[PDB]
Amino acid sequence: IRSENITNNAKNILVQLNTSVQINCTRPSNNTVKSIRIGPGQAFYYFG
Amino acid sequence: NLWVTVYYGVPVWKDAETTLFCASDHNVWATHACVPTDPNPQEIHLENVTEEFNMWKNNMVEQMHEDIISLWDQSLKPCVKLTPLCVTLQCTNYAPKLRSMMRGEIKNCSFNMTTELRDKKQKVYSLFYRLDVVQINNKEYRLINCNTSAITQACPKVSFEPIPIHYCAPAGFAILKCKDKKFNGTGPCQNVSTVQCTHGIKPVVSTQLLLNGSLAEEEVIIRSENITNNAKNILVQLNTSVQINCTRPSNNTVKSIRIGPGQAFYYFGDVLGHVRMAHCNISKATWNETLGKVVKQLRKHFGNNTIIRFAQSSGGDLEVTTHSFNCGGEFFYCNTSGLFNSTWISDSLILPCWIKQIINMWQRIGQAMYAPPIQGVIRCVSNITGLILTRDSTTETFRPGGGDMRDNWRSELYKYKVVKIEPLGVAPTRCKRRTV
Amino acid sequence: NPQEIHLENVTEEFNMWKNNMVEQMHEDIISLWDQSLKPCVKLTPLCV
Amino acid sequence: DGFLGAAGSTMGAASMTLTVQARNLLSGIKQLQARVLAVEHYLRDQQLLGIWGCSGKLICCTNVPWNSSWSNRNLSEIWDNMTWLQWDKEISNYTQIIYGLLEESQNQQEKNEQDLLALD
Amino acid sequence: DGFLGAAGSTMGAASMTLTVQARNLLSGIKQLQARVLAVEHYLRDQQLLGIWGCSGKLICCTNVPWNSSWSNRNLSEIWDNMTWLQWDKEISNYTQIIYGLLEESQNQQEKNEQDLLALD
Amino acid sequence: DGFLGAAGSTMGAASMTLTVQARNLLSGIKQLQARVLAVEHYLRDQQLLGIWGCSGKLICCTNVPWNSSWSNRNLSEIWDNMTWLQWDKEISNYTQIIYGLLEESQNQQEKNEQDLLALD
Amino acid sequence: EVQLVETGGGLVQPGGSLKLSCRASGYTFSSFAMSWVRQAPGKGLEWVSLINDRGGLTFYVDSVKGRFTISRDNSKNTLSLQMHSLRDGDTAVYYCATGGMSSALQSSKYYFDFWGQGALVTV
Ligand SMILES: *[C@@H]1O[C@H](CO)[C@@H](O[C@@H]2O[C@H](CO)[C@@H](O[C@@H]3O[C@H](CO)[C@@H](O)[C@H](O[C@H]4O[C@H](CO)[C@@H](O)[C@H](O)[C@@H]4O)[C@@H]3O)[C@H](O)[C@H]2NC(C)=O)[C@H](O)[C@H]1NC(C)=O
Ligand SMILES: *[C@@H]1O[C@H](CO)[C@@H](O[C@@H]2O[C@H](CO)[C@@H](O)[C@H](O)[C@H]2NC(C)=O)[C@H](O)[C@H]1NC(C)=O
Ligand SMILES: *[C@@H]1O[C@H](CO)[C@@H](O)[C@H](O)[C@H]1NC(C)=O
Ligand SMILES: *[C@@H]1O[C@H](CO)[C@@H](O)[C@H](O)[C@H]1NC(C)=O
Ligand SMILES: *[C@@H]1O[C@H](CO)[C@@H](O)[C@H](O)[C@H]1NC(C)=O
Ligand SMILES: *[C@@H]1O[C@H](CO)[C@@H](O)[C@H](O)[C@H]1NC(C)=O
Ligand SMILES: *[C@@H]1O[C@H](CO)[C@@H](O)[C@H](O)[C@H]1NC(C)=O
Ligand SMILES: *[C@@H]1O[C@H](CO)[C@@H](O)[C@H](O)[C@H]1NC(C)=O
Ligand SMILES: *[C@@H]1O[C@H](CO)[C@@H](O)[C@H](O)[C@H]1NC(C)=O
Ligand SMILES: *[C@@H]1O[C@H](CO)[C@@H](O)[C@H](O)[C@H]1NC(C)=O
Ligand SMILES: *[C@@H]1O[C@H](CO)[C@@H](O)[C@H](O)[C@H]1NC(C)=O
Ligand SMILES: *[C@@H]1O[C@H](CO)[C@@H](O)[C@H](O)[C@H]1NC(C)=O
Ligand SMILES: *[C@@H]1O[C@H](CO)[C@@H](O)[C@H](O)[C@H]1NC(C)=O
Ligand SMILES: *[C@@H]1O[C@H](CO)[C@@H](O)[C@H](O)[C@H]1NC(C)=O
Ligand SMILES: *[C@@H]1O[C@H](CO)[C@@H](O)[C@H](O)[C@H]1NC(C)=O
Ligand SMILES: *[C@@H]1O[C@H](CO)[C@@H](O)[C@H](O)[C@H]1NC(C)=O
Ligand SMILES: *[C@@H]1O[C@H](CO)[C@@H](O)[C@H](O)[C@H]1NC(C)=O
Ligand SMILES: *[C@@H]1O[C@H](CO)[C@@H](O)[C@H](O)[C@H]1NC(C)=O
Ligand SMILES: *[C@@H]1O[C@H](CO)[C@@H](O)[C@H](O)[C@H]1NC(C)=O
Ligand SMILES: *[C@@H]1O[C@H](CO)[C@@H](O)[C@H](O)[C@H]1NC(C)=O
Ligand SMILES: *[C@@H]1O[C@H](CO)[C@@H](O)[C@H](O)[C@H]1NC(C)=O
Ligand SMILES: *[C@@H]1O[C@H](CO)[C@@H](O)[C@H](O)[C@H]1NC(C)=O
Ligand SMILES: *[C@@H]1O[C@H](CO)[C@@H](O)[C@H](O)[C@H]1NC(C)=O
Ligand SMILES: *[C@@H]1O[C@H](CO)[C@@H](O)[C@H](O)[C@H]1NC(C)=O
Ligand SMILES: *[C@@H]1O[C@H](CO)[C@@H](O)[C@H](O)[C@H]1NC(C)=O
Ligand SMILES: *[C@@H]1O[C@H](CO)[C@@H](O)[C@H](O)[C@H]1NC(C)=O
Ligand SMILES: *[C@@H]1O[C@H](CO)[C@@H](O)[C@H](O)[C@H]1NC(C)=O
Ligand SMILES: *[C@@H]1O[C@H](CO)[C@@H](O)[C@H](O)[C@H]1NC(C)=O
Ligand SMILES: *[C@@H]1O[C@H](CO)[C@@H](O)[C@H](O)[C@H]1NC(C)=O
Ligand SMILES: *[C@@H]1O[C@H](CO)[C@@H](O)[C@H](O)[C@H]1NC(C)=O
Repeated sequence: IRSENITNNAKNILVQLNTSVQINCTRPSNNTVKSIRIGPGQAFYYFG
Repeated sequence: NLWVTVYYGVPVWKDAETTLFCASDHNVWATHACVPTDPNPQEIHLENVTEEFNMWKNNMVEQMHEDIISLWDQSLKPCVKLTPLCVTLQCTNYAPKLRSMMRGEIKNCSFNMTTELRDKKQKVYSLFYRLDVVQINNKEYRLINCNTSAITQACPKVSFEPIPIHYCAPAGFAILKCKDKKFNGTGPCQNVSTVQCTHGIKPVVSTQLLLNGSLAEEEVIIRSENITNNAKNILVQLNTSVQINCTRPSNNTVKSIRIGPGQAFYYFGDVLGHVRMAHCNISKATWNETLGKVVKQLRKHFGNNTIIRFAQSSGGDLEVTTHSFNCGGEFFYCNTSGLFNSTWISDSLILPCWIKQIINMWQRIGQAMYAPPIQGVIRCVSNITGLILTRDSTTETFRPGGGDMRDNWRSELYKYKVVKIEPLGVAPTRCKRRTV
Repeated sequence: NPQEIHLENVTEEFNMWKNNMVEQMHEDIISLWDQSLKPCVKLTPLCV
Repeated sequence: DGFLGAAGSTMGAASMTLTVQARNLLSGIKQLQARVLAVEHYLRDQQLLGIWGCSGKLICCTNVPWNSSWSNRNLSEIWDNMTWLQWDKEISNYTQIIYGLLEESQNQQEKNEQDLLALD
Repeated sequence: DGFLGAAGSTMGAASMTLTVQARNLLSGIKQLQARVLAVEHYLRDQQLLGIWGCSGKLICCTNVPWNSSWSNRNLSEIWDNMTWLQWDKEISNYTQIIYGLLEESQNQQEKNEQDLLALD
Repeated sequence: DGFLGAAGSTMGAASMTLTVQARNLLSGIKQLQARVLAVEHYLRDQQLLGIWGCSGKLICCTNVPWNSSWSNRNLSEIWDNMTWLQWDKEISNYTQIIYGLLEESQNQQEKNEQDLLALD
Repeated sequence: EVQLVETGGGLVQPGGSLKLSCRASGYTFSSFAMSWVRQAPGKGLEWVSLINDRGGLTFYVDSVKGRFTISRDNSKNTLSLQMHSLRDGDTAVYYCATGGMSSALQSSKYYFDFWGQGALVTV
């Protein structure tokens, strides 16, 4: 546990773990991507 | 018996790649941050030195290439971006009556464009060449660049005439010049000399036929990275020049409008007199003799019992299929089919040309440039000093090929090599340091 | 506390009309002015 | 002759032009970087000559004996029948060995000089 | 050991590695400025050694006596029981005094050498 | 006095302040270029002193005789009744001649020293 | 092939001077060190002076250090010894010879490779 000042509540405390915790995020949607041109040499990609 | 003795200032060098300096004697090629040249440059002949050269690995070509691209963009950046020009145009043919080869090439287009004030619009009539205008489907058209990128207008005050650029080594480096007559681009040179700077090289931009370059010392020199490999280009340096004369024989008017505060658009106006086709005249006898010399030198690599045939370039973009050059501010695209049409077995030629205003140089995508029209009749007389050939069996077939600009600059830089000086070394000497 | 060292028995010739410091100061002022006012608001839709 | 004029000359003759090449060793961001690197190279060579105990000299004799394995040519053969380019190629593989020995020799010399000076 | 390996060693032992640190002293606009400043620092140190009459030497004896007020430790105590970091802190306040004396000493030496050379 | 304080003093008196000006010789792209050029100038002067056989010295005696055509003033007249600015103007046209002679003198000295060292 | 011929004066009185010059041919003069050796009429040989190949660096035997000057001109292929004072003990046959030194980049000599015929200097 590392801090510039433990007493001073305005400082953040950085806690370095000795073991890792595995975290698994998913975005379980088969999202389609479409695109259009918006000007010469420019195109916009959007969620379909 | 012998002791190690240290020497500093030893005339020894190694191959190196470094940054080079400019030297020179408003032009698009005139760099303000580029030092004046030495009025009396030095050249020191190196006796009994046989340096090995290899023009295909010469880093000076890439450096010159980058310098040309950067200078081009720096020079054309502070001009006018014609974003409100990418509009729908209503176009008809400029001359319905004309039955000449230039029929339908020039179109009379109408569009709204913009005015100084945001709240107003005007009606602009202008002429465009067919090559710059693509049909949408009095018909509706758009400019060819609208499907790729925004186009920047070149400043009318900027000239495109090539200015010779001299390259100079930074301190600690030297440039070695081959000077060996009939040197083919690789291998040892027997007449190597050291120079501080190169001679001036004009940044002439062309394809297939190399204009306003250097001539071979004694005979046509054919240089290639690999003759056997058909994927490599062949650079042929002529020993005599062929004079080529292009004209744009139309007294073209130039008009301009303002398009915003501090911005104006220049466009091709009325054509006075008759509408005529741009073209080059090349003498037939001179070309025939030059081509025969090229054939003889090719036979030296292919055999005395082979057949050498020249043919037209294969289909592709206009920028690579045909000859292309800057003449008086206009960008000409020609044909060359009448130059490379012959089978070789052991008074003037006229080449048609088209002029295009929407320019996409250096094979870049999305870097379109709008070349302003140049008022009046344009004539250019140039020297053809070298050719680019590609090779497609008893009969070998050759085509102009080209299109990669580094091949033109290599054709001038092949004689130079950059080396780094390594002045420190040791040798046996019968000399002991005084002891303590 | 900048230093100034008087030079005794020295008669230097000056010419204010050839003083390169004026051009240097001029360029510095122009460059600073443009750098300072560049990242602001371009009133292109005001020209109506 | 001028700069590198002696490049094709024998090792002996070229030693009389050491000052010419030396003068030509020192003589937009990429160009400034190139000048800075040229300065660093020059200083690295000067520092190396300093470490060996040569400092401001173009010809510097040392106390390191020739190994004879580095090159076994005759003294006259090397100085009269070879150029410096050929010599540099001939002993390229031993350059770092020689440099290491030169550094060690100077270190011992400096200590001996200091101890010689310490005698009252 | 290598670069700074002797940092924790006694002052005596570390004098045998002076060349290692020296070699490591010389070895996008902000990076170019950093290289330029490193070059200027190096040259300032070399100029200072030049002024003192040392030039291309790593160990240089002088004619300036030790004041005894700067440090009153025994010679063996300093060289055998201290590191260079401790020594640098111990005499930090006298660094400029010593440098001034060294400059003056060399100036007198140069004049005396010139006058000695002037004798026919 | 400080930097350039002796500029109006006689040539003799100003020789005692050579270290002061020397210290002040070394002491956004255009500013970086200016610093790089200042470094190159300094190194060119140091290289030139090296070639002449002076190296880290502010006063360096040589073996080149005075021609008497360059200046025919008395020795005391030059050192007691002139400033360095006046002297520099007085012999400006002979500067390169003198420099050339100095280079040649050192080259001969180096060869003679090498041959003297070669004697067993 | 290789030749060295001494030319000089004859009888000199004490307190005078005499210049003796050796002319060389058959070899590159500038490539070799030169020296003078003398033989008194009833004695053996002794070394007198040595000059290197360039001519800028010279050495003498102590007995003549303040009296004799040795010089050479490599364009004239000439070695000259200018002697002063010339005491009775200086009567001898003087010889010029090639060898005695080598300029660091040459193999060692430390011997006198080629001798002339000699000339007799009488005080
Ligand atoms: C190969 O080299 C030849 C030269 O050996 C070169 O031909 C030259 O081209 C330039 C540009 O096309 C010519 O210069 C023009 O000459 C006409 C003469 O009527 C002038 O009117 C032109 O002036 C216009 O441009 C000026 C700006 O520079 C304007 O201020 C002016 O008002 C005009 O708008 C211009 O000076 C030159 O005369 C020819 N030379 C010859 C001998 O014909 C050829 O183009 C080079 N080839 C390549 C591919 O670069
Ligand atoms: C250059 O001119 C040649 C003719 O000399 C063109 O080649 C012909 O093109 C047509 C198509 O338009 C083909 O049907 C012919 O077979 C081609 N050959 C001949 C001999 O006519 C060539 O296409 C022209 N270049 C460009 C870019 O159009
Ligand atoms: C870290 O350790 C030091 C030990 O001297 C201590 O003084 C300091 O307070 C500690 N800090 C924290 C955040 O634990
Ligand atoms: C730490 O924070 C407390 C907050 O009250 C403060 O009193 C103390 O002085 C701080 N210590 C330091 C070392 O800043
Ligand atoms: C998403 O849909 C495509 C449709 O071609 C399919 O090939 C792909 O496997 C689908 N992925 C998932 C995670 O359902
Ligand atoms: C210009 O804008 C007007 C707007 O009313 C339109 O009617 C006209 O057709 C436009 N011109 C062209 C050539 O499209
Ligand atoms: C539009 O650009 C694409 C390349 O992005 C090209 O393939 C297409 O042919 C262009 N359209 C026309 C009409 O040429
Ligand atoms: C080298 O080129 C020069 C011309 O500059 C010529 O006189 C000389 O004969 C050439 N030497 C060789 C070996 O080709
Ligand atoms: C073209 O070649 C001729 C010689 O035939 C020469 O006099 C002329 O200067 C050359 N022109 C250019 C631009 O190189
Ligand atoms: C060019 O080469 C041909 C080869 O036959 C030769 O006859 C002609 O004289 C050469 N021209 C020059 C200028 O060397
Ligand atoms: C160029 O000449 C060299 C001579 O060694 C030869 O090996 C090489 O194949 C030649 N290249 C061409 C393209 O003629
Ligand atoms: C040249 O190209 C041929 C193509 O078949 C290849 O076999 C050969 O190895 C190439 N030579 C070199 C030197 O790359
Ligand atoms: C083009 O027209 C203008 C009209 O003023 C005339 O002065 C000029 O001479 C004409 N040029 C040609 C080549 O007809
Ligand atoms: C284009 O057509 C219109 C039709 O009214 C005509 O007025 C105009 O002059 C034409 N453009 C040119 C350049 O003649
Ligand atoms: C090109 O123009 C020149 C006059 O400048 C003329 O002598 C030459 O014959 C012309 N070339 C052709 C192929 O007509
Ligand atoms: C000219 O071209 C013809 C082919 O049309 C060819 O037979 C003749 O040999 C050529 N002349 C020369 C001198 O090359
Ligand atoms: C063609 O014949 C000539 C003899 O006239 C000969 O020197 C040359 O090498 C031959 N070329 C080939 C490719 O065999
Ligand atoms: C090429 O030559 C043929 C005759 O073999 C001729 O019919 C043709 O018109 C020439 N030109 C082109 C471009 O093919
Ligand atoms: C080149 O080599 C020859 C060999 O005979 C020699 O005579 C000549 O002096 C040398 N020239 C140089 C090294 O400049
Ligand atoms: C020569 O080098 C070898 C290593 O390659 C070494 O063992 C030998 O001792 C060296 N000779 C001398 C005299 O140092
Ligand atoms: C080197 O010297 C030896 C004598 O030690 C001799 O036998 C040999 O031939 C010489 N070699 C050369 C190239 O001079
Ligand atoms: C250096 O070592 C390499 C090892 O492959 C060898 O090929 C080369 O000939 C060596 N060079 C010398 C000068 O010993
Ligand atoms: C560290 O200090 C100990 C003290 O006993 C000493 O023996 C050891 O050699 C030192 N190691 C260093 C300076 O690396
Ligand atoms: C030691 O320093 C003091 C000033 O702190 C000075 O007065 C004294 O003279 C110095 N001792 C010697 C021997 O110079
Ligand atoms: C220093 O030397 C003195 C004798 O002059 C001695 O009394 C003292 O103990 C020594 N101190 C140390 C740390 O060696
Ligand atoms: C340097 O002077 C300061 C004055 O406050 C003092 O605190 C410090 O201990 C001194 N250091 C030494 C090494 O004398
Ligand atoms: C200025 O010149 C006068 C001449 O009388 C001299 O006395 C004085 O010391 C000089 N001052 C300087 C050089 O600072
Ligand atoms: C003095 O200079 C002249 C040339 O201006 C020169 O001829 C003369 O020999 C020089 N005097 C001496 C002693 O070198
Ligand atoms: C210079 O010395 C000469 C004597 O050699 C003397 O006559 C002359 O007056 C002196 N000039 C000066 C300015 O001292
Ligand atoms: C240098 O030479 C120029 C030649 O015009 C002359 O005017 C000037 O006075 C000379 N200066 C000196 C110090 O000789």
